[PDB]
Amino acid sequence: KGITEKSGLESAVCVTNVRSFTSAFLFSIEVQVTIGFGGRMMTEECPLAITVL
Amino acid sequence: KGITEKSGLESAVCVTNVRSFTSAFLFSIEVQVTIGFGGRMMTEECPLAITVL
Repeated sequence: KGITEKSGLESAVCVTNVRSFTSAFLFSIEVQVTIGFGGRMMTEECPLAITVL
Repeated sequence: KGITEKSGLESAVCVTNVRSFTSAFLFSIEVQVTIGFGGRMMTEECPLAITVL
């Protein structure tokens, strides 16, 4: 849905705005050091992600 | 882009919303004391920024 920008859909995703390993290794930074940049919320759905948090 | 007519998503620079030395200083305060203000985020476009982080 980003190859073609027509969708713009982020209603059904496990962990928003994580798209690559670079982003994952910047999100983990935002969660460990209590920075919390917050362009990447954790929606409530996938409980495995919540366990990992 | 402020001068021009079309925005073009600001072309997704190394670090969002840094326009001047004052903005960089504010961003540093945001990113160290763990304020994590969460308006001036950090993408992964350039890995040197991640190294600095």
